[PDB]
Amino acid sequence: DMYIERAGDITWEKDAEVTGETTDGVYRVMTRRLLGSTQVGVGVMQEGVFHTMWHVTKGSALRSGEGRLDPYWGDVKQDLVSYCGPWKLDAAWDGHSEVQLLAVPPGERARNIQTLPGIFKTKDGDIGAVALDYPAGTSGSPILDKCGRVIGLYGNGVVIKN
Repeated sequence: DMYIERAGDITWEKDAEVTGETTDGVYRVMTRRLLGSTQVGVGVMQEGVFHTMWHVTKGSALRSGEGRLDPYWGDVKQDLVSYCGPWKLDAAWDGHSEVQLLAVPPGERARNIQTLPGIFKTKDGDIGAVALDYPAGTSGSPILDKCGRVIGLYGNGVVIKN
């Protein structure tokens, strides 16, 4: 049994540290156990679509409150998966501005932390990388631009579109 729990709003924080319910927000991705529950990752609900990374769910369905969310699109190479709707997160990183990682670590409250991604060279091209370390289960945490928009997901890199 995998389920999601809302953890807060997607907002850029001005006083941040510097270095089937489908309500918009950031959600913990949880799997129930006989003894307890475990946070397997994080995801973003936006425009009635839930967005998380493939390694977190592997296309498994998600129960949101009473209702159920079914997978719609997925790609293992990209490590992404969307539920009941196609991918809605289209914003991109300018390639030079500081971003905010909205980290939602297991067992801890959500927090924002500003940082400047490094640009990592790849055969596909330049990419942004948030050089921060958070526990297992923080994957899927949203990366925000100054306007509160999701430009990427923690652990996956950030696309540049200047």
